[PDB]
Amino acid sequence: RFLKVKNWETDVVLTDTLHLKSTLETGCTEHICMGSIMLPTKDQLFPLAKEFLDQYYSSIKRFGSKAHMDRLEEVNKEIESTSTYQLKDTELIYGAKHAWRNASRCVGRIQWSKLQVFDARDCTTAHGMFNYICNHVKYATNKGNLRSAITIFPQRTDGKHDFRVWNSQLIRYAGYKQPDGSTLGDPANVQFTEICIQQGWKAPRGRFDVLPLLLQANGNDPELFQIPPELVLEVPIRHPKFDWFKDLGLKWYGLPAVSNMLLEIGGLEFSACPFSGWYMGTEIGVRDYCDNSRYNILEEVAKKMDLDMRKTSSLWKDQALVEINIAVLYSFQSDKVTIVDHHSATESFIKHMENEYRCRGGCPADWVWIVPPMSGSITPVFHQEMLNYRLTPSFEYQPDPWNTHVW
Amino acid sequence: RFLKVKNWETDVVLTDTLHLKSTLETGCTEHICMGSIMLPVRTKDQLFPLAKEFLDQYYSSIKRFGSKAHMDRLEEVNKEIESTSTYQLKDTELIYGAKHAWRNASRCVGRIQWSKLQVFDARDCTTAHGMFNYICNHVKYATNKGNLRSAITIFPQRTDGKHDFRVWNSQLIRYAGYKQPDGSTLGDPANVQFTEICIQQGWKAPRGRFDVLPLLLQANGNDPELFQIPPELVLEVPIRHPKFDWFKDLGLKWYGLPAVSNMLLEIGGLEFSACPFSGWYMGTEIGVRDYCDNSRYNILEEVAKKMDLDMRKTSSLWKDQALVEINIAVLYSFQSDKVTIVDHHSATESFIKHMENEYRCRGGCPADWVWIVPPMSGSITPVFHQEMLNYRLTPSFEYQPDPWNTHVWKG
Ligand code: HEM
Ligand code: HEM
Ligand SMILES: Cc1cc(N)nc(CCc2cncc(CCc3cc(C)cc(N)n3)c2)c1
Ligand SMILES: Cc1cc(N)nc(CCc2cncc(CCc3cc(C)cc(N)n3)c2)c1
Ligand SMILES: Cc1cc(N)nc(CCc2cncc(CCc3cc(C)cc(N)n3)c2)c1
Ligand SMILES: Cc1cc(N)nc(CCc2cncc(CCc3cc(C)cc(N)n3)c2)c1
Ligand SMILES: [Cl-]
Ligand SMILES: [Cl-]
Ligand SMILES: [Zn+2]
Ligand SMILES: [Zn+2]
Ligand SMILES: [Zn+2]
Repeated sequence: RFLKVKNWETDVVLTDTLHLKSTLETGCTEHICMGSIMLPTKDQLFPLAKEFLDQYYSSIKRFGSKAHMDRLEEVNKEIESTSTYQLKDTELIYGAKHAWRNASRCVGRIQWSKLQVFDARDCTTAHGMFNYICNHVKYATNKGNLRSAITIFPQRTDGKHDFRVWNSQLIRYAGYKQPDGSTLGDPANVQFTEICIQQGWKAPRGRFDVLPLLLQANGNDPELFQIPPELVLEVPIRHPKFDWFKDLGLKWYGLPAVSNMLLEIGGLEFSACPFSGWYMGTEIGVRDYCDNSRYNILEEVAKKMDLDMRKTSSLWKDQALVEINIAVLYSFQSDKVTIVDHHSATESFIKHMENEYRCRGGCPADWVWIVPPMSGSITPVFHQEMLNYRLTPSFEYQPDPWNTHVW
Repeated sequence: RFLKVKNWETDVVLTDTLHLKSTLETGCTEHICMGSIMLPVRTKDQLFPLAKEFLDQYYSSIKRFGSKAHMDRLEEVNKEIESTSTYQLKDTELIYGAKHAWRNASRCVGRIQWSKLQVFDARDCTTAHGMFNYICNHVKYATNKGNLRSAITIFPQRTDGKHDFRVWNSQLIRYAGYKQPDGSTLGDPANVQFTEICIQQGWKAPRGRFDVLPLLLQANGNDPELFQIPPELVLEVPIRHPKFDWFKDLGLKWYGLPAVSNMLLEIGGLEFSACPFSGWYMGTEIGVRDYCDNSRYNILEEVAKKMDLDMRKTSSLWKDQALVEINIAVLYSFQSDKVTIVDHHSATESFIKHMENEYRCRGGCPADWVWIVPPMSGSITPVFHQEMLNYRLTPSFEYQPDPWNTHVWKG
């Protein structure tokens, strides 16, 4: 089963064979495409473990070897006895790197093999989780020279003793509903902020308040911890040409760190596995600042620019959007904090995709997420056909724990 | 059976039931999504079910389902197919069918307009000369001195597949492209292959940057024939910028009338291989796609040079800055010349209102996010955070391969 993908700018055609190794289901059918939908026992466990160990032993050119058979033997016995198994450190590192390699929504995967993996499987308490996370934040931040990292807490057992980070990202800003009816801070985080306050957090009640961590160890009720302020690197936003831009009082944090996803390796499930990289500029300047449901700053910026806001066809929104994104990139670069613009990032992804087709037989990719949220067609991913399918090991979305947890 | 779609900016949730009427396949499976793949004679047996499905839909839309007239029409079509292997649509059914192919076109952001379509019935056409006259009349009507009106012209349907009507042009109005011995291209690189065919057939090429191509028209399966659209029927707009006086000296212009001529219209199992249709432009089609695609006019560098932007590093966003100014110029120029055009903000806002109305009155609105989201400033338009469901309803417009690959040359 050879599927062709074409690039419409270059006419280059690539052949995908990797999709034949896909296992999980997409949500699409022959009758309906759901490509734009955001959320589309012992017996079960051994085939999953075997599938993974086969791929691992193949990667180190030891497939069918004594060491391969012996390990498969070992894992089988462990599952039959304990209803589960433990990954070797080599297997854990390989699995985490491949989960990133397989993440079809990630434009940054050229970097996949350079991931620092912190093994936190010996963690037993919420205070232990906090220490691990602080060390991750410090290592990853590296005074502005950011380094990709993942920290992996103990795997799910019976499902009643899950480790979870309640926060969606390790560093994010609070949001507060006002008597005015408006929102102060980040509207994305109003609900989580309320939970934090209810659990005892003393909120500063400002526009950019770094949220505390709510950490759940061993299925216990989550506990609150504040990340040491001096470990949270932030960048004030200014513009190279517009002196007034600084007076908007905008800032953002340097470290993008996802903490709400589930890492599946060899059928084992790691429900707390925070990971971090560095930002693409549009993530801050387009998504976080300009989404209507977020800080929604387009109107204020346009006003300061003296643009004709009376008609849409003046393209005042597009003009202000460009300037905000110029300011984001300028500010991070001036403060020596790693950032990538959308042109550079997409160029790198195409090179990565070409590498993956030649060395691996394909690269699953979700065009809806890969194409940047501004200036899509002038980047080299827009005219690139992509095939989206699910490979394991993988990162999977999991719902907010406050919808499931029983106190 | 219900599917839900969510808008991630507004939290508005809609419910689709219309997908139940979908027939044809998407290209996707349970194991693979092909959502970003651009390209993912019937027998008596298969035709009557297709005819019946269409006629049932038509008579339902006029509130005459199950009426004597409905039953009589089914009988009449049944007997026509069994006797002649095909059938003819009534004028009313043709109009309904063409409007619905547009309503159903999942890649079209302009569908709020679907019920306002002028249908020109050209099923009595027999020759390429006849096709040319119908096409000129379509261009003149649709252009309407700048007050653009949507229109479609429908030529005779397929019979045995050996007698097809085809417009060989991909669009009625488009510019020539010429590859030079040094490997550079003059004009529009999208049209080099078609231009060579025109020259080979006898066109005398001006060899400039914006030469309107001749029509190459195939009637009744015969070899195609060349015709020049009268220049006075081809409305064009020189591109200038409201603040930058040097913009005009880039020498840019574009034509006012976007008119697709290469698609197949399917109505009730019948196939109309020549059915040119036209509307009016969304600004980004010209300013982003036609001007800025690397494989097209590719003007970004030249514009950025004249703006004196910092072009040493991509992080200055020089390309983004130049792109906005080009698109401002396109909208300004069309508006100044009183030629209908819509900006991407207005167009997407109207589409979302159309979509919500369709969910309420029809139970759905199939839409292809990849094409619906504009090629610049996507996330600041209301379509970006809208979940969509893509599925195929008939009547429909389908892509067909370029006829120069398939045509049997008679001589
Ligand atoms: C090294 C720099 C990195 C860059 C520039 C980057 C870039 C991005 C971007 C731009 C997105 C989508 C955000 C949006 O569309 O608004 C994304 C998503 C994602 N990335 Fe990366 N990435 C990086 C590192 C990582 C790392 C280290 C991992 C895991 C080890 C990872 C895994 C993921 C996953 C799982 C998603 C989807 C997240 C979700 O579903 O919410 N990426 N990436
Ligand atoms: C009236 C104003 C109209 C506007 C503003 C408009 C807008 C557009 C746009 C922007 C595209 C996609 C182009 C791109 O992604 O670069 C498109 C595609 C399309 N539209 Fe419309 N449209 C209009 C009228 C029409 C009419 C009259 C019809 C047919 C009766 C039609 C049927 C289609 C079809 C079939 C496609 C897909 C074409 C393909 O696959 O090549 N549209 N429309
Ligand atoms: C409903 C829903 C589903 C889903 N799968 N993801 C989300 C969150 C999407 C999301 C929002 N902001 C931020 C991110 C993280 C993206 C990200 C992650 C990393 C590691 C690096 C980098 N530069 N960027 C992801 C929401
Ligand atoms: C839980 C939740 C609720 C809510 N109302 N919104 C969100 C954020 C939704 C969201 C908005 N913009 C951007 C993203 C990132 C993912 C993303 C999505 C799409 C469609 C394109 C693209 N390039 N990237 C996510 C999350
Ligand atoms: C390989 C391929 C497949 C496919 N389905 N379409 C194409 C052509 C895409 C395409 C390119 N330029 C222009 C259009 C026309 C879109 C269009 C059509 C109409 C009627 C009005 C309007 N404003 N815009 C379509 C190519
Ligand atoms: C026959 C043919 C060959 C070729 N190399 N390119 C083309 C045009 C491909 C093309 C390029 N940009 C734009 C389009 C329009 C359709 C389109 C495609 C996508 C991916 C997004 C979007 N918003 N709209 C089509 C056609
Ligand atoms: Cl966004
Ligand atoms: Cl484009
Ligand atoms: Zn799909
Ligand atoms: Zn967004
Ligand atoms: Zn393009």
